[PDB]
Amino acid sequence: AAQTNAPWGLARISSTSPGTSTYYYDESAGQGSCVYVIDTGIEASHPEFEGRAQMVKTYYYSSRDGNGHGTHCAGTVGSRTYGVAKKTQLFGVKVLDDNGSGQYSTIIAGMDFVASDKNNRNCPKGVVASLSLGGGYSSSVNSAAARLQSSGVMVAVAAGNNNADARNYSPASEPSVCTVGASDRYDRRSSFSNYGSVLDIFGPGTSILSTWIGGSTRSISGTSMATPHVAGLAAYLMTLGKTTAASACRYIADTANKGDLSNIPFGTVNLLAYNNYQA
Repeated sequence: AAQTNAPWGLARISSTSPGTSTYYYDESAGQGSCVYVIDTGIEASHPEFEGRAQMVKTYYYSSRDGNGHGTHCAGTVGSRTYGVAKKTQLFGVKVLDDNGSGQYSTIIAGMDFVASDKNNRNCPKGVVASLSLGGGYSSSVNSAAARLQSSGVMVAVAAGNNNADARNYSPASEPSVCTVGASDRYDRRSSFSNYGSVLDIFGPGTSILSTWIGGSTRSISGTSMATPHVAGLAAYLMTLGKTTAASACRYIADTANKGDLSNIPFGTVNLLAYNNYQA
């Protein structure tokens, strides 16, 4: 299939070159996969989710996304217009309050929740978790992300927006998950994007159009926005039987557009998420 006038990030992950506007993707579209969005929640009532989004857990007084961040990332994973995997199931896990902040303990609990909650769900093509969050290095947060991955979930996490090595940040520094840096529409590393050897892949992260609360849309920049691209791509590639949860990150790295990005510091992978779709 094709989506004309797609957000540049969707077009980018289906092309070998920047600057296009069409998103090319197999029509399966992540159908049968599930993506937990671990964030400020999801406004499941947004028409862009077409009833494929639902809240499954909150760690605050309300399940509703009073911030937008989570609804925005869920949109990039699998919304109709702004989503990589347009038929995937979205599950909201609200670990950040409406100010977007959340204790390390809360974020760890949310990751443990997903590891077991997935056994209650029907995701015959596999499970993905998208974690557009992070803070300073925490062994315990890292361990939680690793547990989620080993439990059978493809974990994608943001490298962080500090323009520094992601090794000093969690869960970005967990080696076993898929740490995602951000690029802009001109195939530059995003100005804010963390880097380092722990990074596994880059995704579109600068000025990313997606859903927003109040049934709205806006553009936001952040490695938090590159992460759902890769999570969506993983769900997409899993539905296609190209890869599994345990191998998706390395599969995406293997099939990525190589050496296209600029300002990638020595020691950081020069890899941009690419769905390799052929009509």
